[PDB]
Amino acid sequence: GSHMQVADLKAFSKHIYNAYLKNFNMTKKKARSILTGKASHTAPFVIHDIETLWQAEKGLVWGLPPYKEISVHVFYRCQCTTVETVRELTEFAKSIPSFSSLFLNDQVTLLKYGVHEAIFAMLASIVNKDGLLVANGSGFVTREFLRSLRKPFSDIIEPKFEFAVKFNALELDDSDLALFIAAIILCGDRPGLMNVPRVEAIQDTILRALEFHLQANHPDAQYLFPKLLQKMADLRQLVTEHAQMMQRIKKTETETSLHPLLQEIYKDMY
Ligand SMILES: Cc1cc(SCc2sc(-c3ccc(C(F)(F)F)c(F)c3)nc2C)ccc1OCC(=O)O
Repeated sequence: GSHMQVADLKAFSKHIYNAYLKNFNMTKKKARSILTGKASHTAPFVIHDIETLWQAEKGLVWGLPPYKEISVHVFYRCQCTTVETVRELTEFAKSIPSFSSLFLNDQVTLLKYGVHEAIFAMLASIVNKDGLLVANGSGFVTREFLRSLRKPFSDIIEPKFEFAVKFNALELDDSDLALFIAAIILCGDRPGLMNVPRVEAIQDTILRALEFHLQANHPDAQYLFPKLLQKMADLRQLVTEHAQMMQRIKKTETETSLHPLLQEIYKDMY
C-alpha cells in the first residue's frame, strides 16, 4: 500500500531535519545560545536608537540603495534579510523528499506563496519580547527602536513580535521546526497548482510525521499538535495583512524601492 507506517514517518522526519540543518545558518539552537548568553562570544551589539544604528552601519559586519532616511534604510535591511532567507528556504525545499519530483511550475508556485509564512515562523527563533537578532546574530535591534520608525514602517514589524512571543511559548526546537516549515511549504492550498492531490498527499505525510514527532519529543505537552495547526492558520492571516501593508508602501512611498525578487513574489496579489 501507500500508507506509511510509524517507522517510515520517523525516517521521513530525520531526512527533513537533516535538510534543515544543511540549509539554515541560523538555527533556533544557535539563536537561543546568543539570546540567553550561553554563547562564548560577548553579547551582541545593541541597536536601540539613531546613534547605535549609525555605529552599527560603520562597525557591524553585514549593496543597499542610497540612503534617504532612517525608516527607509531599515526597510531595505528588512528586504535584504528576507532575500537571504528566501534563498535558504529554496535550498531547504529542494532537499525535502518528494519536492524536487513535483512539476517545476508547482515547485515555483509553492515557494512563491509559501516563503513569507515560513519566514515569519522562523523569525520567532531569533526574536524575544524585547527585540530580534541581526547581522547573523552579532547585532540585536530593539522592539522599541522599530516602534520609533515613522509610519507606515513602524506598523510592519510589531505584528511579527506579537506572533513570535506566543509562538515561542510553545517551546519548539529545531527538529520540530524542520517539519513545521516543510508543512508550510508543501501546502496544497496554494493558487495555480497543477497537481493538487500530489501536494496534499505530501503535506499530510509531513503533518502525520509531525504529530508522532511531537509525541516523542514533547511527551508531556497538551494539545501541541492542534495548537500548531492553528498557528499555521494564524500565519496565513499574518501574511495577508503584511502584503496589504507592503502594497500601501508601494503606492504611497514612491521613493522607496523594492527588491526585484520580492517584487515578483508580490507581483500577482494586487
Ligand atoms: C519590511 C519587511 C518586514 C518584515 S518583518 C521581519 C523582519 S524585521 C528585520 C530587520 C529589522 C531591522 C533591522 C535593522 F534595523 F537593520 F537592524 C534588520 F536588520 C532586520 N528583518 C526581518 C525579516 C519582513 C519582510 C519585510 O519586507 C520584505 C518582504 O515582505 O518580503
